[PDB]
Amino acid sequence: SAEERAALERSKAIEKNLKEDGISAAKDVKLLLLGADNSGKSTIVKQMKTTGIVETHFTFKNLHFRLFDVGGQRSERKKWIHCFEDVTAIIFCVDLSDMHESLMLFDSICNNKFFIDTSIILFLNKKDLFGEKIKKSPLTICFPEYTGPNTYEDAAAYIQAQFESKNRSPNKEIYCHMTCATDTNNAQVIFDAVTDIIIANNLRGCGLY
Amino acid sequence: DVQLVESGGGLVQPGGSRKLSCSASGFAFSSFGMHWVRQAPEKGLEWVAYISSGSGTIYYADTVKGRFTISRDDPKNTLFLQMTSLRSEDTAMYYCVRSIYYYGSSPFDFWGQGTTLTVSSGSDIVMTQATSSVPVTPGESVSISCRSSKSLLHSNGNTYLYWFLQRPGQSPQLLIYRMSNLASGVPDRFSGSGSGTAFTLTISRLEAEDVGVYYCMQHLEYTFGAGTKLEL
Amino acid sequence: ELDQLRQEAEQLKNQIRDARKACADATLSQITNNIDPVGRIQMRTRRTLRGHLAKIYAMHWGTDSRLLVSASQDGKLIIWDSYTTNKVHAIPLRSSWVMTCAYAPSGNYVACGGLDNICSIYNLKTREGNVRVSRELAGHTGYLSCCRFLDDNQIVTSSGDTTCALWDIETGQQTTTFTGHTGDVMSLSLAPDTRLFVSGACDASAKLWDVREGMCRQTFTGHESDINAICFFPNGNAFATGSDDATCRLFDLRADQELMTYSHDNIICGITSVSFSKSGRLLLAGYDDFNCNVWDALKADRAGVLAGHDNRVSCLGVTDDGMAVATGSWDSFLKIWN
Amino acid sequence: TLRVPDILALVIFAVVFLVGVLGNALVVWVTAFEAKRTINAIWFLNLAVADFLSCLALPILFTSIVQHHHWPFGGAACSILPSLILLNMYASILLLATISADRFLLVFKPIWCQNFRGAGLAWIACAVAWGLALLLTIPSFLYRVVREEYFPPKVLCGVDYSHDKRRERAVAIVRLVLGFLWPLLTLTICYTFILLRTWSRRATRSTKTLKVVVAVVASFFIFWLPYQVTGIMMSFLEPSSPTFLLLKKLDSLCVSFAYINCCINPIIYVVAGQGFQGRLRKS
Amino acid sequence: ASIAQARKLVEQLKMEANIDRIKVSKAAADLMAYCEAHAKEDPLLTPVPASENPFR
Amino acid sequence: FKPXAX
Repeated sequence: SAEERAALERSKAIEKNLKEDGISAAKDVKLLLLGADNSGKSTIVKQMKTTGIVETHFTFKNLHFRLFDVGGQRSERKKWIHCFEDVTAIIFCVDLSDMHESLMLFDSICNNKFFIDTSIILFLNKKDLFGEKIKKSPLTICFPEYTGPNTYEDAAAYIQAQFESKNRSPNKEIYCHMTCATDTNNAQVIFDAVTDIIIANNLRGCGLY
Repeated sequence: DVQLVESGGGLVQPGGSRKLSCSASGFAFSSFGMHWVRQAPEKGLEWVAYISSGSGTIYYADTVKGRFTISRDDPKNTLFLQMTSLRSEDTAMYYCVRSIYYYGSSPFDFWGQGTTLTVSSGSDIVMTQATSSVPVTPGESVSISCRSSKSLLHSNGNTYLYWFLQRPGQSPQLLIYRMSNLASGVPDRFSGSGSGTAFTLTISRLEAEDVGVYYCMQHLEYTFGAGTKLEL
Repeated sequence: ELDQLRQEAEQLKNQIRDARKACADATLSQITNNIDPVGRIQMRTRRTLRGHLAKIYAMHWGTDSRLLVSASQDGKLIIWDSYTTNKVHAIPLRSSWVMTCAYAPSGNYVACGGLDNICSIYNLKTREGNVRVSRELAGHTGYLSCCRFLDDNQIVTSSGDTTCALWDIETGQQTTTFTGHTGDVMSLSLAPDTRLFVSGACDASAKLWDVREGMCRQTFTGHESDINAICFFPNGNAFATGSDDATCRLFDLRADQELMTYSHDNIICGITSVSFSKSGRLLLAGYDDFNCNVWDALKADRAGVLAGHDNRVSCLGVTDDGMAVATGSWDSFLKIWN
Repeated sequence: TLRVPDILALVIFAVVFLVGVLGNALVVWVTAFEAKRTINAIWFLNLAVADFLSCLALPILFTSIVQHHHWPFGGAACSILPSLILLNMYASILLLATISADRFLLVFKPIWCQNFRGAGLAWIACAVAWGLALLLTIPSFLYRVVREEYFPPKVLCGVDYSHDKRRERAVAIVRLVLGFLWPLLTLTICYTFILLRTWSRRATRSTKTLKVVVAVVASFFIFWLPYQVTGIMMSFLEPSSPTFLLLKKLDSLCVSFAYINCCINPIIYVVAGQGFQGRLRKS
Repeated sequence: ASIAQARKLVEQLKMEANIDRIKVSKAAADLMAYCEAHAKEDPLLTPVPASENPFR
Repeated sequence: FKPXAX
């Protein structure tokens, strides 16, 4: 042909660069940070170290994490939540200072068609002030159906059971954990959950599932 | 500010060797081609070598094959030329040229300055220009024409003909590529047309800055013409 | 008081509805019975563009109808060569959450945008030999849903905060802002004369806007759910819409009412894209059931099917001379039909 | 007049030939369609290709057994032709063993397989598994001759160690030990550890893994034991003994039973594959 | 307050009500005339010759 | 002389 050989060479170089970038970009793991307002979404990423989307990252034991906080912009969630499918897991967090809007959001997220098989990690935040409130005020003002004592352990267990009762699909799993502003433990919990998830994915991909 | 700076000239005894280098700055050097057109002291232009992007394709002229070689170093933004066993016919001026090839590009757009190399005493497409000198006056219109041995038209519809302009004591410049497309910077007073094997160039409303020598070149397969000179 | 204004608004709505009902003497369905059908149409894929690797979202043809542009979640904006499958550029984006593309009519610029609330403009004719960012148009609050070039100096954008804007690329300031919608605007289309445009939002209403004065001239409210696609009729006097209701409708500008409904019992999936052919006889709609349908504009009957994709048909377009149609999808492949 | 085992061997040969040809062609096409962006496909590509090549050469044995040792191909074919299938069997066995090792390395150490795993390592492993059969095949190349009978017309092709008894003993022992003991131990250990680790957490627990593992291991063991146990005995034995004649009689049945594993191999991949019909449709 | 938006809506409705309308039959006839006039230059409604097809 | 396979 004509000097179109140089054009073909340029195309081949572009394709090689694209393949190299695609290969290099798949080693990271993506996580979606959802939750209600003033729940502590910023605290967990500050410990682990604005108008649109904000994306922080960190590495822990030879694994690179990329956390996305898509709760900063107010719009129809049904029009941009389908972009975040194929994410590894959700990091839904809840504060114990309230509140039923959080339960509604959990019920909506856990049963979406796009997120039908995505594992969810649940954080219960600020347990100390929850204990102070339960010592000062009963839980019946927030949960009239509650009938147990006003002590900390059974109240926390009842709240966790209420949150977990919204799951209907048995394929997915929910990892519950009460951090209570613990240092360097939430990262370990996330790491173990991610290891379990990636092992399950690797096992399913080979045909042994 | 695109810059192509050359160095490495001087006097070399017959049979020796000498290296010339091209130092570039102001643009992405790694995405461009590179040629080494040279001009005899009192003659026209001639093509020498070619190094691709990524250093994957090299061509050489028939009269300089084996004696010379070309290489590039993308990190340092430099191009080299190693010449061995110099003869008396290798005295000339060497130019550093630039070219990029994709759909819609304009190769041969920027030329270097030049280095003078002097040595002491010791099947192809031919393009011809029917005229060597044409009298002109300001405000008039002239016409240039050069012909080729075989047709320059490919099956894809593109015809590969180029026009260049060289002024007194200056490096040449691009005017027309593919016989119809105007370069980026040339005034509208110049326009080119042609068909098959007969090619013409017309210039209207001549000024005092249009004097010089005009060359016509083909790019169908891997030459320049003799060139005509306008006289004031 | 609010009661008097509510009564006045109700009276005005009743008056305009009565006038619109009076303006309808007949229907186009009983006028088109005298023309023959177009027969069966079967197109075959002549090309396949496989360079992307994640969920192509947008595409746009060039004015010469040979060059393309495409965006994906991979973070790459790549322009193609349709005739030889060659790749001529590959621009790396700052953010991978992109939803829009646009090709300048003069061919010198390319635009993009998405969840970052910013429209970026790129220069393709630099002297240095590489594509560089020219401007970053900021000011919108919600995500960007669509963008279109008027010329090399002014652009129009639709966002998810119920507003549209007219920008000045020379200075980066919003010349005019269009308000009046309730939900969030999803699509945008420009008239052939570049004097008016329409937009469709999630409150099931599409309205006509003038670019010189920011007034709204008409409102069309015939649909039942969110509007997903908008395109002008080739004449410049009509336009068609697509919605999540799995129906399409044809509207008239000078009669201000609805003309046809394009629906069938077997299709229960929403429309993602819409386009006309060169002569306006055929209407192409990209469906959610992994395939595209071709429908007569004057008879509302299906003429063919363009199946052959393995996921959603997110985007769809037709060349200027009308010799081909391109179909992007979530499977990361672009098909050229003919 | 053919004896009782011969007709059974003939019919088993025909059935395995047809079914293996069809299954191998289908698997080869489907896998070669998607060998670019999937690492797991190139593991089974080589297995399918080797099994197809091994199954393609059955009609030669068919014609050799239907008549009484008919060899109308000279010594040039007698020197080379058996080596192709004798290499394909060993390549398939080693590929199964390396697939088991790959699954083991996937279940354990899951982070090292995310940053430092690619197509180059798998290609190198497949190349090593393919090349390891050359060493086992070479003695067949170097010790194969043809003998002519001046008694009523017969032609014999076979192996002959004239005065290299210890060489024959050594090569038989090496081939047996390696090509049977090593892969079986690798598969059993790797699969036992994989099952033990998989059945310790709720998220990773499943039932299909147990069935696949037991099917693979049981099929391999049962369908490859008799061939080697008879071959080693007939190699050790003196050329003149009644039991040697009995082993020669049972050799065809043993080799057919060994061949049945070629049919067995791709059915597991087809049945336990996710969306095989869709993958076929895409191709 | 809530009266500004009501006044704006009333003014917009008044401006919208003053538009002019034509008959549906005339619009349908115009669309049909355009389609029948430009049907000759549509390479998708009719099969394209193999020789002149740019993607052949 | 061992006939057959091997």
